[PDB]
Amino acid sequence: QQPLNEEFRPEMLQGKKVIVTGASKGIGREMAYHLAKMGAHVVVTARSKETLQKVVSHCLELGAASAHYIAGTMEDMTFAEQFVAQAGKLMGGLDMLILNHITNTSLNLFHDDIHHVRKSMEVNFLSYVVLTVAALPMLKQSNGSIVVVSSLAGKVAYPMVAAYSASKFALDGFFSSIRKEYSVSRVNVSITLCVLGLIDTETAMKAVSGIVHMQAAPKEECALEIIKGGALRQEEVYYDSSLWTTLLIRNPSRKILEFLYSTSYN
Amino acid sequence: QQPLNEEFRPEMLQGKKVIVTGASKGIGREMAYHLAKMGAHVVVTARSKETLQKVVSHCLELGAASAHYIAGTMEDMTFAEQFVAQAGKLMGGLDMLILNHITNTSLNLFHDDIHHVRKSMEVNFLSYVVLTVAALPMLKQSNGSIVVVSSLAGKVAYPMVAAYSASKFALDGFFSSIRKEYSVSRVNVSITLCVLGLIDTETAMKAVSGIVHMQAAPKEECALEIIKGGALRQEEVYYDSSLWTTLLIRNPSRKILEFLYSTSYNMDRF
Amino acid sequence: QQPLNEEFRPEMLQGKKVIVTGASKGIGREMAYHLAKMGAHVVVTARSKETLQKVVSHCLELGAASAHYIAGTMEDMTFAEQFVAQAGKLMGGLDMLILNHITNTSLNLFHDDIHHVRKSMEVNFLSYVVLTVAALPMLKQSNGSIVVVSSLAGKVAYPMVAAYSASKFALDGFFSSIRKEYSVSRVNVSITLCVLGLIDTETAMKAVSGIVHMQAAPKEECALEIIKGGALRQEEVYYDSSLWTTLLIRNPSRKILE
Amino acid sequence: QQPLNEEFRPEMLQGKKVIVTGASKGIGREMAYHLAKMGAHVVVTARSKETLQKVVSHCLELGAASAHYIAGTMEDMTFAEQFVAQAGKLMGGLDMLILNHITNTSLNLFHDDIHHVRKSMEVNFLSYVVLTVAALPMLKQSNGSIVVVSSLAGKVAYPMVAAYSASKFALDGFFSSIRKEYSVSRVNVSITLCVLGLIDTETAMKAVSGIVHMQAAPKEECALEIIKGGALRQEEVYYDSSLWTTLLIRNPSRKILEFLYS
Ligand SMILES: NC(=O)C1=CN([C@@H]2O[C@H](COP(=O)(O)OP(=O)(O)OC[C@H]3O[C@@H](n4cnc5c(N)ncnc54)[C@H](OP(=O)(O)O)[C@@H]3O)[C@@H](O)[C@H]2O)C=CC1
Ligand SMILES: NC(=O)C1=CN([C@@H]2O[C@H](COP(=O)(O)OP(=O)(O)OC[C@H]3O[C@@H](n4cnc5c(N)ncnc54)[C@H](OP(=O)(O)O)[C@@H]3O)[C@@H](O)[C@H]2O)C=CC1
Ligand SMILES: NC(=O)C1=CN([C@@H]2O[C@H](COP(=O)(O)OP(=O)(O)OC[C@H]3O[C@@H](n4cnc5c(N)ncnc54)[C@H](OP(=O)(O)O)[C@@H]3O)[C@@H](O)[C@H]2O)C=CC1
Ligand SMILES: NC(=O)C1=CN([C@@H]2O[C@H](COP(=O)(O)OP(=O)(O)OC[C@H]3O[C@@H](n4cnc5c(N)ncnc54)[C@H](OP(=O)(O)O)[C@@H]3O)[C@@H](O)[C@H]2O)C=CC1
Ligand SMILES: O=C(N1CCC(c2cnc[nH]2)CC1)N1CCCc2ccccc21
Ligand SMILES: O=C(N1CCC(c2cnc[nH]2)CC1)N1CCCc2ccccc21
Ligand SMILES: O=C(N1CCC(c2cnc[nH]2)CC1)N1CCCc2ccccc21
Ligand SMILES: O=C(N1CCC(c2cnc[nH]2)CC1)N1CCCc2ccccc21
Repeated sequence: QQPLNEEFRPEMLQGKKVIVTGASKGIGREMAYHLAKMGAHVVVTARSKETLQKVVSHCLELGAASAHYIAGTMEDMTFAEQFVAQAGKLMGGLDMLILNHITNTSLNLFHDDIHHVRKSMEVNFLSYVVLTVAALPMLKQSNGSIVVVSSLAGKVAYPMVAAYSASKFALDGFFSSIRKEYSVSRVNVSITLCVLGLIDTETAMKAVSGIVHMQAAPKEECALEIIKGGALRQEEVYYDSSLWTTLLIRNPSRKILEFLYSTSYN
Repeated sequence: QQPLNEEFRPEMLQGKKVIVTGASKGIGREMAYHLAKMGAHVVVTARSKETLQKVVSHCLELGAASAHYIAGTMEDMTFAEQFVAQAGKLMGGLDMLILNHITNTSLNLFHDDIHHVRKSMEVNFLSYVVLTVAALPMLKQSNGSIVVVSSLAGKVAYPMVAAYSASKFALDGFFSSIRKEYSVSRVNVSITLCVLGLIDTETAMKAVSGIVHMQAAPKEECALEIIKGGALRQEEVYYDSSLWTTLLIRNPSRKILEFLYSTSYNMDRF
Repeated sequence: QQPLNEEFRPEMLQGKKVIVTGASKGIGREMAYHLAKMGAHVVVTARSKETLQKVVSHCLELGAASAHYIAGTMEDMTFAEQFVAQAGKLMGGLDMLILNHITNTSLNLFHDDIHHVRKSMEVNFLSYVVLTVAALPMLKQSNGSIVVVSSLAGKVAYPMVAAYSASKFALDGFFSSIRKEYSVSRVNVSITLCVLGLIDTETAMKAVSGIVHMQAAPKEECALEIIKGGALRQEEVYYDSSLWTTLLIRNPSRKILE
Repeated sequence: QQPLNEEFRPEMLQGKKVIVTGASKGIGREMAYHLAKMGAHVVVTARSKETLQKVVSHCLELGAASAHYIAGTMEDMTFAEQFVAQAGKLMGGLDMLILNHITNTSLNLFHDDIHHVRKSMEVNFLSYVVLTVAALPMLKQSNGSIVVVSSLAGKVAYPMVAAYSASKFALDGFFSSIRKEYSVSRVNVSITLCVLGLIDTETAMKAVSGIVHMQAAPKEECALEIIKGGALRQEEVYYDSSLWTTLLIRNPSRKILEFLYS
């Protein structure tokens, strides 16, 4: 996909119909707040209505054109399928789909917890695919954008996050493949893979305390960069405190192997 | 993990107890056959007893210490877990677990077929975790190996294989992560990820279109390279018809970042 | 340095005062011609004046704002220094200094030939530094550009071209270093390093015939790319017929370290 | 080239005939002392006649098989070629040529110091090619090694060190190209390009005093690591206070293109 070769302006999100999953707290909540100041229409989701309501309250206050919430579990594919239709109904269409939610996880050595491995695949990966299917028709109509929020754990290998790593790796695998398919089918829907480092969210901070020690980037700026990358139709976003990360994490060998062997099949 | 700074010898496998999954045809059958010539104890699986039967008979003719099949679907996690116990009880241990099977896949544009995405994750990824879990106590005992058969599509993106790539990518993320865990937990179980290009299997050959077919590597040499790599406790195995593809498949950047972030944690909790 | 975040328009060169070295044949000549159709002011150089006269006369025909030549050898450091002032006098200033000349080289195993090492260093590197110094005050006034023509042999190691590789490597070491200095000194003169693969020029084609089996990119498209990089104030320009080259050539580790 | 698939042992240098340039002070002096401890024959050179004699007397005390000095400037290409001939006569051959000297450099922005650019190139790079040419016949006879001491400034770009960087970059371009040439023409002479970060030499410590810098690595260990690399026939040696710095130094892309073009 070709990104919009121009500078980001907040006016790009004005009146834009956006979905934010995992938006009751952390990066999701921060993304909804950014989209509210921009005068966008937001539909937010998580399981907890109480925390979701509070987010909506601040969204309307901040100046969202409209702000709504729908609670449910991304463990349930029916909910996922329905939420998109419901969200679409409320905004009267869809421009951007931000897939951000993840199953609750902890830094632990993997032993025998297949239930968790399965849950991670269903919530962190499978549900993103169901949400993409439900939203693709509306996105085609608006020449919209799919925004996939991933991690450095979905580009390189880390211990204590095997089930998580696997789910995030699958997002790259799937989404990077449909991006190639959208190019050939001439489907004008952009796909942004967001590769994030450690962010100062309540959840991350509690999980990493004592176990891991490294700088945690601000969630406010993290969210803006995810929205920026999405609006500019960038294939990939890299966000982290360190700057070796950013530069080293890109894979030119991968892009050759992809391109210099793309035009080698009819 | 730290590998074996020795050259491969066919006797490294003599009398070794190996499970070969998806071994009734293609690369699996070839691995079973190679292990048979090496005089290994072999247990093979697929869903089809008819085809598994032919592989077993040929394995004994080729010189295997022993050869047995157990039929079932890796769609079923109860079969997967039981299969390992039974296989290991039959051989009186396990030194090598070769995870090769996949669900039937073809080249197509993704078309809202969530079922195919879920099946790919269950058969190609989850069944692999179930097998590993089930087999680790035995592999810890013999200071054994886990061999995970992957694809170029499990490292780089390609159209027509979304569901398939997602499962292959998921194998890299999970097994590469657990490998790092085995190093800190001092678990002497090697993990090998095999990155394969186009191989001349009846399945791959029916799937692909055009002159691309003549750029396929032999299944027999491929099966041998996987065995070799696995025996030498190598982290990754690259096998392609092209030398330039094997050079582009490496990721020194990833390996550096993995080493840099290794110092960022205190393991003294688990 | 910060490059121009816009698309290349031939207009960027209209009435711009440009020096092109080694402009009698090959890529240098092709650059003189491109700047001519773009309506630039060109002052060309090489040793052969009869060949240069042809170049100047064709530059005027193509639409140059003005076209002149000053013949000499870049072996003569006095010439190099004086040529810049003379060129700058003829145009009444300088916008772009394109450094393209090289001493004649061949594909040969190294044994003994110190002469060719010293000659390559003086002509392919030392003269470039003398011309830079001499053109610096003019370029600082115009917030101009320095364009350095290098090769793959100046980024990676090849046999048969040791003396030439050494000079090209030196060019990277030199110009990349002072570029950093210009940024910290707020010197708004840009530096463009051009890394070129094999190009179908007469001289290179004879040099590699029956020695190196490789496809050659065209000199016309090559020269244009050099001008674009310079005009767009890019730090580096990569140009070769192979695309495996173009992507692997950048060095994130060097950037991190920098 | 094929590096030695061996573990470095000090015994590898016992009775070897080694040249060390820039051996009156710094890293070069430390390499002489290390080679002395290893029981090697050493021929040292730099301009400082009095200091070189003191180094030689120390080398003899440390256990060198033999130790000699030849004072002169590497600006003089005649001295460079005449130095190898004499060094060869003093030891009765040559097993390793350690090219370590540089002309004196300070951290300064570039203005119009073409004298410093030309001098840096003559001393830091040209005398190295000249020394190489003279030593090659003896090195071909012993299947010997050429050890070229470079810097991080000879791989990446830093301000204040323009003339130095170019000369260091030139060494890489030349020696790496002759390394390909020797590998194909079957010349069993190894070429080690050493890439050093900041080292605690008086010259460098004085040179960076007015700027904020990383921890300087110890000269004694650096010198030994230059010898192990050379002794082991390694193409490149990286030495720095930081592992991070050393991991970032390797260029796997160039290694690939190099292959692609061969
Ligand atoms: N924070 C960091 O350091 C990093 C974060 N990331 C990525 O950023 C994203 C957001 O992470 P972060 O902001 O830290 O996460 P948070 O834990 O702060 O928020 C997660 C959100 O997902 C919701 N959620 C949890 N379980 C479910 C479920 N079963 N169904 C639906 N919604 C659910 C939560 O609400 P509720 O519990 O109410 O359902 C919450 O709104 C993730 O994709 C993560 O992988 C990547 C790298 C680093
Ligand atoms: N051929 C190629 O070009 C490449 C192959 N690979 C990898 O090598 C492996 C084998 O590929 P290849 O030899 O080509 O494949 P084949 O199709 O020849 O073999 C697949 C095997 O898996 C078995 N199988 C199928 N479905 C199931 C199931 N539900 N449960 C258990 N076993 C099952 C099949 O037997 P049955 O139908 O009786 O169950 C058969 O033995 C895979 O991991 C593949 O991804 C990777 C890259 C390229
Ligand atoms: N062609 C290729 O494949 C590649 C070319 N390059 C670079 O492109 C540049 C030009 O190459 P190309 O156009 O191919 O070469 P050409 O030999 O065709 O042109 C070289 C030019 O330099 C002039 N020149 C030669 N010697 C001297 C001298 N002693 N003093 C002054 N001028 C001199 C020549 O004219 P005269 O004899 O009249 O003085 C001629 O104008 C060089 O920097 C080269 O490294 C880089 C990579 C590959
Ligand atoms: N120190 C550091 O941080 C780093 C050092 N290096 C490399 O290590 C090498 C030496 O470093 P270092 O030991 O720090 O430098 P020093 O200044 O301590 O030593 C340089 C040596 O060269 C000699 N020398 C100076 N001028 C001449 C000349 N005209 N002709 C012949 N010999 C001369 C000096 O002795 P005398 O003055 O008596 O002639 C001296 O022994 C160089 O290759 C340098 O690039 C690379 C990276 C970092
Ligand atoms: O994204 C994470 N995680 C994994 C899951 C947890 C989480 C992520 N978002 C909310 N919780 C903790 C941090 N990463 C990626 C960036 C830093 C990190 C360092 C060590 C281990 C894991 C991680
Ligand atoms: O691993 C594969 N596959 C994917 C699925 C098919 C398959 C894999 N195993 C048996 N059949 C064909 C080859 N790869 C690797 C090389 C050939 C190929 C060409 C296009 C897309 C993907 C792939
Ligand atoms: O730049 C060159 N050269 C070296 C000098 C010669 C030359 C350059 N310009 C005129 N003649 C031939 C090409 N290179 C770099 C690009 C390809 C190449 C392949 C094999 C040998 C040398 C070279
Ligand atoms: O080798 C150097 N230099 C350049 C020449 C000087 C020198 C080196 N050895 C003796 N003197 C000072 C430091 N280096 C290498 C270490 C890092 C560095 C960072 C910024 C500038 C220069 C340098």
